[PDB]
Amino acid sequence: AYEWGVRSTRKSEPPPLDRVYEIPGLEPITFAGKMHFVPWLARPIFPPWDRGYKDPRFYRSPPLHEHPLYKDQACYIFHHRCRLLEGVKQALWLTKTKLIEGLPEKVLSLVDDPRNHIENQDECVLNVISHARLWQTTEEIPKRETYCPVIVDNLIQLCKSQILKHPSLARRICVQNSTFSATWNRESLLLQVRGSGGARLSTKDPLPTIASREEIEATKNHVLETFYPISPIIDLHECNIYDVKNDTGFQEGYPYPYPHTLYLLDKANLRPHRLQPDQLRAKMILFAFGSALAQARLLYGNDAKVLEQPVVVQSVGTDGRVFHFLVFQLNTTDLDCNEGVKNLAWVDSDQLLYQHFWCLPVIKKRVVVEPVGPVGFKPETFRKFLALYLHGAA
Amino acid sequence: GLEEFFDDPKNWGQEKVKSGAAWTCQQLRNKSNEDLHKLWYVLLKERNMLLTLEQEAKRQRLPMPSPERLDKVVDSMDALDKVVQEREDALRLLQTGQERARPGAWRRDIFGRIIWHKFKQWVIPWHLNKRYNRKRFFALPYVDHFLRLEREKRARIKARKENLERKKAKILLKKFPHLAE
Amino acid sequence: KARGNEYQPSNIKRKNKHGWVRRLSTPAGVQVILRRMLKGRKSLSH
Amino acid sequence: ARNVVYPLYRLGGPQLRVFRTNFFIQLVRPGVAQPEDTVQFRIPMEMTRVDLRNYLEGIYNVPVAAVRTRVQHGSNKRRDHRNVRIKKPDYKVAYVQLAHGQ
Amino acid sequence: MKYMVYPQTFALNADRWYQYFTKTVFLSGLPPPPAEPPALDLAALRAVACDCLLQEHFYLRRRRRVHRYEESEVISLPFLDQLVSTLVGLLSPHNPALAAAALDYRCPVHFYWVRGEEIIPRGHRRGRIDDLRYQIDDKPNNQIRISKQLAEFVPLDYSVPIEIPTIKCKPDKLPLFKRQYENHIFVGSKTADPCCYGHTQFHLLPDKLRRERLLRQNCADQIEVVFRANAIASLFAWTGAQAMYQGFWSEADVTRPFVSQAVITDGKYFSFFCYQLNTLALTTQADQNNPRKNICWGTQSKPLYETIEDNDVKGFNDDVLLQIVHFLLNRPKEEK
Amino acid sequence: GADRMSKWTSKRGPRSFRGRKGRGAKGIGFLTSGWRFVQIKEMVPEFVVPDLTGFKLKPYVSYLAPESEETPLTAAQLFSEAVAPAIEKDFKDGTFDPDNLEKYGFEPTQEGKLFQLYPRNFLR
Amino acid sequence: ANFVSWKSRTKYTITPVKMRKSGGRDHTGRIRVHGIGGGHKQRYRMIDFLRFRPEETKSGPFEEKVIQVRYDPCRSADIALVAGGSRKRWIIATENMQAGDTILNSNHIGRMAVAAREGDAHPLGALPVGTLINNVESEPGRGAQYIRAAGTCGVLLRKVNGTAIIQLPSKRQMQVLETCVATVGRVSNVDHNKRVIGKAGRNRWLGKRPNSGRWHRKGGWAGRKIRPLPPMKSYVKL
RNA sequence: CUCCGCAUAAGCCUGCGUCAGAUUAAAAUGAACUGACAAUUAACAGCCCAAUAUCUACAAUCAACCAACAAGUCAUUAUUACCCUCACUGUCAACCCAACACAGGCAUGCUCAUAAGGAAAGGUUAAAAAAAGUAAAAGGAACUCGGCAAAUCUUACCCCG
RNA sequence: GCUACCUAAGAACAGCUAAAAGAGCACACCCGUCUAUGUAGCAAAAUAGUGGGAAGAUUUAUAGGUAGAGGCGACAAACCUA
RNA sequence: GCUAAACCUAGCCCCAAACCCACUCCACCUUACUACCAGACAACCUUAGCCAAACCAUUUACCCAAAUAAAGUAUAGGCGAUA
Ligand SMILES: [K+]
Ligand SMILES: [K+]
Ligand SMILES: [K+]
Ligand SMILES: [K+]
Ligand SMILES: [Mg+2]
Ligand SMILES: [Mg+2]
Ligand SMILES: [Mg+2]
Ligand SMILES: [Mg+2]
Ligand SMILES: [Mg+2]
Ligand SMILES: [Mg+2]
Ligand SMILES: [Mg+2]
Ligand SMILES: [Mg+2]
Ligand SMILES: [Mg+2]
Ligand SMILES: [Mg+2]
Ligand SMILES: [Mg+2]
Ligand SMILES: [Mg+2]
Ligand SMILES: [Mg+2]
Ligand SMILES: [Mg+2]
Ligand SMILES: [Mg+2]
Ligand SMILES: [Mg+2]
Ligand SMILES: [Mg+2]
Ligand SMILES: [Mg+2]
Ligand SMILES: [Mg+2]
Ligand SMILES: [Mg+2]
Ligand SMILES: [Mg+2]
Ligand SMILES: [Mg+2]
Ligand SMILES: [Mg+2]
Ligand SMILES: [Mg+2]
Ligand SMILES: [Mg+2]
Repeated sequence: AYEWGVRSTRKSEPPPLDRVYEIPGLEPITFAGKMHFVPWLARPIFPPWDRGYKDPRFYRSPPLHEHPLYKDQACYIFHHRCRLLEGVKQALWLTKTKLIEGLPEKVLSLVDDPRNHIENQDECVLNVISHARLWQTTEEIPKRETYCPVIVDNLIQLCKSQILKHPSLARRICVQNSTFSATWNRESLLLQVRGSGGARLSTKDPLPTIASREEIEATKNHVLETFYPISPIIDLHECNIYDVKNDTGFQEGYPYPYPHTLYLLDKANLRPHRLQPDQLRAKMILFAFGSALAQARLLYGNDAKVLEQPVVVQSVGTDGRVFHFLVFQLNTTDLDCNEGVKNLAWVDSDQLLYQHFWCLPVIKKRVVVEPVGPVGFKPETFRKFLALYLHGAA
Repeated sequence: GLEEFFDDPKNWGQEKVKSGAAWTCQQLRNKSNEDLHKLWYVLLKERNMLLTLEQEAKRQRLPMPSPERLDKVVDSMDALDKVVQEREDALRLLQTGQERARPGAWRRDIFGRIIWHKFKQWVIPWHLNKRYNRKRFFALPYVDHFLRLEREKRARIKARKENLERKKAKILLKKFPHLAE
Repeated sequence: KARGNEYQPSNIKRKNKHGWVRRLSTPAGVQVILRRMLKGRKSLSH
Repeated sequence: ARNVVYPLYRLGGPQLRVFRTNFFIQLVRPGVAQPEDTVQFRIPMEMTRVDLRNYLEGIYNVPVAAVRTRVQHGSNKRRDHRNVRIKKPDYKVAYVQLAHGQ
Repeated sequence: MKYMVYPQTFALNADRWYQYFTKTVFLSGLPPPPAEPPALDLAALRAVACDCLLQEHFYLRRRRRVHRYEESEVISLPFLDQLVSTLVGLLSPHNPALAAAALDYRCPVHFYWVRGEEIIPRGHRRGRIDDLRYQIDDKPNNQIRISKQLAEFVPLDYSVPIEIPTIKCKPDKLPLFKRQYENHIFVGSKTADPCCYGHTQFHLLPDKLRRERLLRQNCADQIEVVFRANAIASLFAWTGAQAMYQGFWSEADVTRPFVSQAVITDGKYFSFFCYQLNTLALTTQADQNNPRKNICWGTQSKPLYETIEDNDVKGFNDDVLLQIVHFLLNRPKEEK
Repeated sequence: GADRMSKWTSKRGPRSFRGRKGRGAKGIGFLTSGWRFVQIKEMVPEFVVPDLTGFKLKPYVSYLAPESEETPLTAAQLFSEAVAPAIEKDFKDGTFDPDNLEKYGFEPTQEGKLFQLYPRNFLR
Repeated sequence: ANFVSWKSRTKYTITPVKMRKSGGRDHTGRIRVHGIGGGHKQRYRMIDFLRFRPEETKSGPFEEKVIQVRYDPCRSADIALVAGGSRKRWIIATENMQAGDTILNSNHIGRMAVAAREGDAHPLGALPVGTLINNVESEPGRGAQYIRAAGTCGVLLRKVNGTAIIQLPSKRQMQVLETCVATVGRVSNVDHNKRVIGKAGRNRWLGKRPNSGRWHRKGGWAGRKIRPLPPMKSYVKL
């Protein structure tokens, strides 16, 4: 059919050899002994030259197939830059989990009373928004790559101010620059998750279980949805040079091994570079699944069966204005089949912390129509953010 | 220290400073290489004190006390550098037989004139070097006419020079006619 | 309008247009340098 | 050294050493006010501040904390009786600061 | 055109130059403790400091290899960022002020002031009076802002029997270079932000100013100079910006002192400083009759740990950790 | 209006021109990513300065000296002084062969040496 | 001149590629086509005109799902993003194509004809007579070179000895094999020919420069010319 | 008075800094001319990057409602290789292109009326003609090819496009 | 390096009205309608005033491309170093 | 009486003879006079016209390997100019 790449841009064919190289028993006279080109002499043929010594700045890696860690069976890797096509529906099949709209009742009951709310909650959250978007920098209008991390770190700092009421909040830290890995199979497909970027709220005590035993045994009737013709491994990095290995990100002995909450940020100014709502919720599900699966294998070995003590990992993904909440529970490590017990996941979608923010006063016909500040601020969104932080400590 | 850049304090302000002779190339052919390597730095420090005094004399708009001192040291530094290079050149002829320490070759440039090309140090062979192969060491046939025009230019100069000398000699007998012999 | 200011100096343009490398690029530019070498020019090119 | 070829270096090669250096420096009086620790020199163009340090420490046993260099342009304005411009040689200036409070 | 003053500087004896640019007198030690009329568990804080320290060095697994020049921005920067976050959550019960406090990571601080005059030497403006302008563009690793102002260390009229250094040459010989760009007076946030008062800064010296590189350059006596040169400039620019936010300036000098703290470290060694802004009138027209001067207190650089081997921290020093707590424990005096 | 008869220097041209041109100083390293320069300790010339303590020679020589003639050193002059005596002794002893020329001082090749004679790889 | 073409990419991708304009100039640098210059910048989106292109590990008829029908600044028609298996590619959208539809791409020539749905791709010998088609190819595997423009459509006239008679939009007949793949239906943007430029400036946004002001006298080439439809063009070798 | 001014880029290349002067400006203090001496110091800026394969549908506009076409300037991963580190260059001025110490030409940022930068008068007299302005009795286009110019702030129509 | 057209990647456009604009008023900026002056001048095409346009087919810096039997041209036989 | 006036060398021209033809180190085809990195671009091809023919259109001398002579002869040529 139509081939890509015009011949004018391709490398020109090497010049045809001189006819003296076709006559046997005849040595050609070349300019190799002159150490420079001349038109009236034959072009010599030099042998392949090798440097003979190592030089990092001029290194040439060997061919792909020669790499030690080379397998014919491909491994589809999911990383932070992968943008799934079918969104959550495709993540619910890769992880073999069931979706449940709305957060668990237990988690929401933490901030249901007026006892755990923060002093001047409504007024303190409004100052984290204005600071991040108005007062943070010298520039008039801060960029999203600048205020998305700040509006999250400050919300954590505000939720960490309730150590006076709950002394069990001093057994947790917020790690940065952490990575984790996790490998598993789904219907004869080698899958791997490599988590990176974001903040990892670590703890000393593991989170309790949400669903009861009867709720875990009732997932045997649920059927995973399919999206034929689209394949479940679309928009994943199909790698043939990999190494099946599991990693939590820390060595044996770390005081805070148990992951509590993963904070993922869509801090990109251009809209095309930012994930879509459904795409960001899928990254949250897979990263939570990869961190819970990394603890299960370390604790219960590298076998495949139904876990006796399911692992629970939370996650919060934000674009700076919108927040998504997740509560993932690992119920089994036998995912190759589509039948049997399945994992659980509670999700809140499209929870706006504020509708819009005016950094400058809107003056129409010499009349201030909209003053500087947030618009459509919703306190309910922060109550859910605070409930996830208080889970396992109150 | 920084006291070696200036002359003995007592000598400051004097208009003359007695000094000895300059090292001759023959007096240095008796000393060892280790002794010549030590003397080079004794003369180097004396040369810097003289260059520092020569510049401060211009600053103060006064004449240097003994300018010959600097000329003597420079002559000694050159003589010493001649001896060492002489021993190295002779030692290279015995082990290798080469008359030049740096490689080179005779080549024609793009302009068609003969030139001695001094080689440079490279990490890759010459057939792989992008920049070396853009350089041309051959003249095309449109140069022959300019080579002749440049040869005829040199011949005219050499002819005027030879005819001028004959004239001066012929005019040098009119006033001194006793030079016929 | 007023003329005479056609020369707007630019070293990049000057070295790329009348430079030594561009003279030697073509056979006609090599003959330019040869004529200036024959005449005795103190400057052969920019 | 100046006006000499430098032996090329490759990874794992010997250290480059000069046994006889032809760099000749002249200490000069500053035209403007300078700190007490600061010293001023006139050095050749090919010389680097790294060389001036090792050159001073080794030959004159002077510890130096910092070295800064600048290139000074020499006026090509002067013209002779043939209206041909005369060039004052461009030279390099070095500012050296002593180490131990000297 | 204004001089660019870098707190983290490579210039020799810059601290003595910065004292004259800010009219500041440096004193050794810490300020006089106020003799005025909960349980602090050291064992818990020690474990934390060693946990964050061991985390970045040993427990945390790096994906790619870490080079020597990348250590400050990959190992020491996160540790300092993490040590402060956890210590403010463990000291909030002991200091409520830290609860409603603003914690900033790598936020810029700007201050623009005029000190002195010069006679233009050359040009069409030769022989005319020009003012010497300075600008500090500082970005501390961390800093804690609060709504209420801390209490002074000494009175405003307080004066020491020590003279301020004076230079005989021009600042260009430090070296110091001039440039013309936007003048900024920034505490870390805009004026609308209620948290306009400074509590404590945390700085991390870059790899270029590392201790081991200063011993190779025969600059062992400049090790402590780099520490107190950053404080004098970083704290003067911070306190001075707080006063401008309140409306004070050269003509309308401060009526009350403005104080702040700073912790200067290179990853292993730590130094502690305290700064008090007594005067802000530094121009010739206003500094002519001014009696009073700004003050800075500073300690010697001491290591927090002797060596870190595998998951064991060797020679951990608790006195350095206790000093970090005292700064964070300090709070604004409460009203009756 | 350009001066084509003036020395081309780094002070002339736009910013990209002025940074790429130098003054003749040899390099001591390379530029890495981020415009970070890496200095090579082996590329910096190390000054080999000797001990000048108890050194008799001085910058000048007294005038009370003879006017000895100049005898430029030649390869033949150096062979007879150093190499010939050892050969004559072995010739008289009766044990001399070309194979042992390396023992007398001859160098078959220059490779594997720190200071090669051609092409020389050391500074003056 | 130092002219290099922008069409250098050798691997297919759906990412918009940045291309540079020509101004009506060839590699020599001289004008070869007048009236071309300027206009809004555009990014090229590779179009796969070979509908039936099974994946590397797959063979036989496959199905794709339509994701997005969007505007293309490099052509008069609209393009659609389809995804089958693990890959994604751009194609030419038909009149009626929406996000969510499932298109079929087959090369099977059954004994009997098949019910033709718009957007589906079948060979010429698997469609009934009178069916509208677009994006036909001269020979199998050549790629669709005809009936690509907005609203354009052909029609299948008859089948003879493994050969299909196609009527082009110019009311000219073309003969090809029955194994050549074509797409059913019309092309999108049926009302493209009914657009109004409105002002001269809008043609400068499309990369069109004004005509020359020189006055030309007409010759004998001008004037209505009623000549017969040319013969049928056959790409089948007998 | 303020037509600006300060800075950057570009260009230029020591071209009003000190000492001296028989040189010089209308000007025998000044000096851009001559001779000698001195001077611009990196953090700003310039000078960058190991290989192979692979990834990159969803504008911007306070980006949130909303509405568009002319359809847009910013992103990776996998494996391999890789422990020495702050070199080199630009940094002056009253400045460039117009034969001139030319009423011309000259991109960007800030200042938007200045905190910066400047002087229309060599002295006198107060003729014509000429130039640039201000005021004007009564009349108000009678001027003139034409309401040109000035003043003032106005109606309607035609030809061509 | 002027100019004509083009390529690559950049920059600028207050305020008012309408908020739709190859829309209007009107700075910067671009152009050069009429008048006077100037005519070896400040200037080998300028000065003052008055004027046209000023979110677009706009203006503009940088580098590159098209060369004389030619190029370029919204054809004025324009422009391609007075 | 000023301004000026006056000079004899510098060297140059035409022949003859003889063939002619570099250098301290360092730098120089990239923006020449720039210490140091993966290249493969390569040279050849009738001169035309002014002019003369009183226009112009075929045509119109141009060292080509020994001075002289044969000889401006044979011969060519809008059988013209001229060669
Ligand atoms: K200049
Ligand atoms: K003018
Ligand atoms: K003023
Ligand atoms: K004629
Ligand atoms: Mg410098
Ligand atoms: Mg289109
Ligand atoms: Mg198009
Ligand atoms: Mg038309
Ligand atoms: Mg027409
Ligand atoms: Mg820099
Ligand atoms: Mg300057
Ligand atoms: Mg005047
Ligand atoms: Mg007068
Ligand atoms: Mg009059
Ligand atoms: Mg009147
Ligand atoms: Mg009338
Ligand atoms: Mg009337
Ligand atoms: Mg009349
Ligand atoms: Mg009028
Ligand atoms: Mg019209
Ligand atoms: Mg221009
Ligand atoms: Mg373009
Ligand atoms: Mg506007
Ligand atoms: Mg308009
Ligand atoms: Mg208008
Ligand atoms: Mg035009
Ligand atoms: Mg016409
Ligand atoms: Mg005409
Ligand atoms: Mg004729």
